[PDB]
Parts: sequence; C-alpha cells; structure tokens
Amino acid sequence: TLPHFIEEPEDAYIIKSNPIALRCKARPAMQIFFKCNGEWVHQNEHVSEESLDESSGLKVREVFINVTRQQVEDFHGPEDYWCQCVAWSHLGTSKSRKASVRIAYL
Amino acid sequence: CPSVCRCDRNFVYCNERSLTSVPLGIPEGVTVLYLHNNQINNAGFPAELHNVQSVHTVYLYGNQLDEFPMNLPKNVRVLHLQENNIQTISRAALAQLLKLEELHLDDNSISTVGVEDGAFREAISLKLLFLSKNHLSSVPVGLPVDLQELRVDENRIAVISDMAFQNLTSLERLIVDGNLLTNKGIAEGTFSHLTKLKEFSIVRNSLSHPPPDLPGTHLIRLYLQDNQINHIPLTAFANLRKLERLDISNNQLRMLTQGVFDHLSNLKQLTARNNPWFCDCSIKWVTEWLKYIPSSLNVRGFMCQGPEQVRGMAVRELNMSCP
Repeated sequence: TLPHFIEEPEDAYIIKSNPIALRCKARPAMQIFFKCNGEWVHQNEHVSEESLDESSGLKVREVFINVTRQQVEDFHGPEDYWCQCVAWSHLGTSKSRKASVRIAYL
Repeated sequence: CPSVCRCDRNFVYCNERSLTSVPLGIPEGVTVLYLHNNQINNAGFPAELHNVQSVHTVYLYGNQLDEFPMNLPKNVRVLHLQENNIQTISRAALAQLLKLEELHLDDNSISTVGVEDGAFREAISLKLLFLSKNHLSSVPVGLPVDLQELRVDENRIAVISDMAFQNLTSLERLIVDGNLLTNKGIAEGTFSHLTKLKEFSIVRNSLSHPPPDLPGTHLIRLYLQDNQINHIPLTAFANLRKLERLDISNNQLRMLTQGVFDHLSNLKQLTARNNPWFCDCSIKWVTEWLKYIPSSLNVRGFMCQGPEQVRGMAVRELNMSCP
C-alpha cells in the first residue's frame, strides 16, 4: 500500500531565535525527504528513525529537519517559508500538507 | 465554442473559469488551446478532443490532475502540464501524442514507479523533456532517441543506470542538479555514448569526484558546483578538449593533481570559489600555471584557507617555503 502519515509537519513559529524542528512520520515508508519552498532539503540536514511496527511487519520511518531564523529571513518568496514531507513506498509516493514557518516577535 | 468558455481569433480561452472537465465544444481549426488555472480532473477528457488535428500548443498548468492526460489532440507539439499533482505516467497516453516535441511536467509528484516502462520512449518526436521538481528516484530507462534536452533537476535521484541513456546520441543538454546522486550511484560508462552533449550540470549533489568517462566530442560547459568533491582524477578532465566553461566551486577540494587542466586547451572560464585550498608545496604547480596562463582564461576563486601564515592570499600571487 501507499504511505499514510502518522505525523504530518505542523505550522511553526520562531520566537527569541531558537531554531524550530519539523516532524514527519509515515507507514509504510522506506525513504522520507523534506522539500522546502519547492526545493529538496539535503540528506545531511535530515535526522531519520527507522523502526519495525509492533503491529505489522511494515517499516515505520520518522524524520526531523531544523529550520533556523536565518533561513526564514534569507528566503525572499511571494508566500511564507514552507516545508512539505514526501514519503516513499515499494509501489508509490505520498505528500504531506505544506507546513508554514514564520518569525514572530514578542 | 463552449457555453462558459470563450474563443477569440482562433484561440480557445478556457483558463481561470474553474472547469471540472475539458469542454466538448472545441472547434476543428484552432491554433493554441488554453485550459490552465482550473480544477480539471484526470477523467475529464473526451475522446473527441484527440480528433482535433489543428492544435499544436496546449496549456494545462495548475490543475487537479493525478495521471498523464488521455485523448489529447493528436498533432500537439508543445504541451504544458506543470503545477498539478501528476503521479502516474502511462505508456498509452504518450503513444497518442506522436507529434509531441516539447513537454513540461514541472512541480508534480511524479515517481519512478509511476512512470511505466518505456512510456516516454513512445513519444517518438520528443525533443525537450522537463521533469523538474518531481519525486523521481532514478533516470527512466525508456527514453526517446530524438531527445535534445533532458532537465530532471530538483528530484530525489540517487542512481543512474548504464541502459538509462541507451541510443540517446542526439542529447545536447543534461541537467541533473539538486539530487541525492553519488559517484557509486552512477553506472560505469553511463554518459560515454552522449556524443552531441554540449552542457552538463550536477550542482547541489553528493559526488566525491567528477563523473568518470565523460565525452568531449561536443562538450562546452561542465558544472560541478555545490558537490562533495574531495579529489579530481588525472584522467577526469582528459579527452574533453572542446570544453570552454568549467565550474568546480563550493566543493571539499584541498588541492589539485599536477596536469589536470593539461588537456583543456579551449578553456575560457574557471571558478573554484568556497573551497578549502591548503596552500603548501602541493599547489606549487597551480601558482606556476596561473602565472603563464593567457588573459583569455578567466580563473576565479583560488584563495588560501590554510595555513594561517598563507590564509587569505590568492594562489596566483604566491611565492615559495619549499624547493
């Protein structure tokens, strides 16, 4: 079957410059990559977790990427900085929702 | 002409009308068909649309399509299918468009499994194929012979087969940049048979060294930017005599082997910016090469990053510390 997301990336806010993290979890998944602003995020920036599901023999994959205050202020696009999670299965692909990341001042 | 869709000067304007399907009332003698910025689904294409032979340019960008459209006009040359959600590429759909010359499948969810074995090969007239920003894991094997430009940039490609570029002798431009591609991932002698290739780009990838066995029969531009290139072999730049522009910037290069640009006689520009060049007796030849090189060659980015005694200075302006 196609991958179903257990956890999709949530809309995040950067307050007091601390870099945020975007979470993604899909099953069945052999490979998971993040795409930010229509461009693929480098493999080295991904922190992956591959675990065998206690329920079925299907492989569960969890991936995290960090987004800094610098990355958001350096990006000059018509819309807010966004990241999408793409999961890979033995037979196909599945794309998660577009998660927005905006800077917020107190 | 349709009820909701307007037509002017033999051009059909169905764009920005929120159409669920492609309209039935398409005239026999129309030049360009506009169906972009709508909510057209994959099962919204009538068989009568394929019967129209006058149309050669069709715009279908920003739709709700999931597969490659069927029953498209028979003699269409240029086809735009960007900004939609295409995942599956069928062999039967590309067999219909026998006169297809230009194809744009940008900003889609196209994967390796989605592309049927030899689907693109069916489009016999295909000269330009733009597979930019897709979820493709590798370069498809079944490609057209008459292809001149293959732009498969910003994908999830890690492997390239030796049979992937079979019979493609007419290809001029190959852009495989912004991928998860490695030197072990690419097969031995995969690019060797690309005789008419003039440009090659592999920026933002994970290559430890430049691709081995590259043809220099017509190669002019070679882009090896933003890679993990640590070393460059002595035979890598050899047999590429017609090369004019070269870029080795933003890599993990410490030094260059003596006699690497020796075969590059028609060279015009070289860029090696953002590289950790260790300035010792290893770069002695680079200093001497830059001193005797003619003004025709535009060399930039040769600066010392180490040691602290030499740091900041340009390689060309140096003097040696050692014999």
